[PDB]
Amino acid sequence: GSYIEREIKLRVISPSLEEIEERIRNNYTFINEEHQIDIYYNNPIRDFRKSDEALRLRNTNGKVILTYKGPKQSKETKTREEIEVEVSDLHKMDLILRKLGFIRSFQVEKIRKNYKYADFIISLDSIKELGEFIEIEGINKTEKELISFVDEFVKKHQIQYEKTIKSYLELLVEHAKK
Amino acid sequence: GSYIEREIKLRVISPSLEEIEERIRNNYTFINEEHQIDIYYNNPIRDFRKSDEALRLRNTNGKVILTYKGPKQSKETKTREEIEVEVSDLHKMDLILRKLGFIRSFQVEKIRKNYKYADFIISLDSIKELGEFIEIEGINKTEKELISFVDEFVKKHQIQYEKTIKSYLELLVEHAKK
Ligand SMILES: [Ca+2]
Ligand SMILES: [Ca+2]
Ligand SMILES: [Ca+2]
Ligand SMILES: [Ca+2]
Repeated sequence: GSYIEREIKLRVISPSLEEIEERIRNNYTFINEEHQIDIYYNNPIRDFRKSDEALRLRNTNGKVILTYKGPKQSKETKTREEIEVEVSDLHKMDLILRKLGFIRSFQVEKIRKNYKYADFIISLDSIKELGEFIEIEGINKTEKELISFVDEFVKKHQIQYEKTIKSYLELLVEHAKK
Repeated sequence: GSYIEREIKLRVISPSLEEIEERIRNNYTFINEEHQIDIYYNNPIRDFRKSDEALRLRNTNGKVILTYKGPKQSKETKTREEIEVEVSDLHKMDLILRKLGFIRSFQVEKIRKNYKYADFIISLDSIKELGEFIEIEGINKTEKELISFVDEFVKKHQIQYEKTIKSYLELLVEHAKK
């Protein structure tokens, strides 16, 4: 019951996400907008920052999702095992995790606008306190195919960018101490 | 987001649960029958058998429930903090727990027939490998009120019984090594 999430994450340098949305509006199909508030957790005895694991409880437009992510499997894209379940109650799931000994680590909040283009999901991310990013995830795609599509995507829409395989959680920590 | 579960558990000596069901049929309202398969988990570093805690993943008529239970708060009834969430997928939740380091401990399986009588829930339990039990749980009830109702219940229906505050998990372990 596991799945490999493969995506590329771009920090947007120019233009604004609003202007990018205008550029893709006509050829990409809008899916939905998600307001996502994420709580991350650590295990006191198994520093997830050493094993490169993550446990997250997400509220996305009121839907509550518990996610495990495993260590990164690539240096060219952000590739990780991901296991997710929907749960009925966020407060109670958080209570269970804390009763089991997990400790709340950090919180990430964003507005995400999802677009679809031929088995690719393009997410325009406005991250509280971090700024503007784009993620592209592949549906039954090889790493090569994803990398090639992203190169075509940024070129077609004249986006200036920096790629990274750091998570938003990791980028948030870097940003705080600066 | 916590709740105090208070119940009394009876091991039935006589008559059979089938005969007991006949005796209560006319004055107690049938709610439903549940086929419940439970997986229990332990934390390798926090022996739940020492802290008197439990983590359980239940499949009850196909509904999947993750439950935490805290230490017993009474010697006269089985009284414990309980926190529960419904989850979308049992295999994936079990995988998440195992990825986090939890280990599957034991499994309990039963058929449970639930009846209602004036804010009391009477559960007739046929436990695989353990035998026949009755649980009575109180809705906004004091311990005194629950104890008194159970005394009236066993007397009214001529049940021979033994009370216990051991869990089914604990009773299963005792039964195995005999
Ligand atoms: Ca992502
Ligand atoms: Ca993703
Ligand atoms: Ca019980
Ligand atoms: Ca109960």
